[PDB]
Amino acid sequence: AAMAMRRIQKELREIQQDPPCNCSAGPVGDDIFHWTATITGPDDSPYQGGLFFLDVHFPVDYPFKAPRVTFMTKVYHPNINKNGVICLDILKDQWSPALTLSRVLLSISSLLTDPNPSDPLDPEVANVLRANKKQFEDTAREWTRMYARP
Ligand SMILES: [Co+2]
Repeated sequence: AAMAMRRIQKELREIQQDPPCNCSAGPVGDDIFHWTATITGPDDSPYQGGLFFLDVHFPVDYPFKAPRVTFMTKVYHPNINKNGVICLDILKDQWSPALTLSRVLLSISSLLTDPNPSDPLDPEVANVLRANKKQFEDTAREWTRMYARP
């Protein structure tokens, strides 16, 4: 428990003292291994202006394994599925203890600006993006409006 708790407490101080811009995060209740976070949709993207809620579960041996991070907000993107599961290399085999939740939230914001349909988690969303990028962006914008209001 111990090294993990001290690391998560340190990250929580850093969210209070020097958070990533346009993000917030903290424990749900009295369990520091369980957080809710938010990111604002990146400017100049179909997600701009949206407020996206994320569920964060830190493992017992954090930071030696990645937190599990999923969306609670519905979002239209080839690398996020209908259950909010995110396909992001650093949340899986490319996890490093030098990464923090703050860095993960920045990486997820970057992922929203770079929808890649070549290796998707949601192949149907990727099919729209590959076939008609404008159509994908329009739908992503509509979903931001419908489902990601603050
Ligand atoms: Co949760």
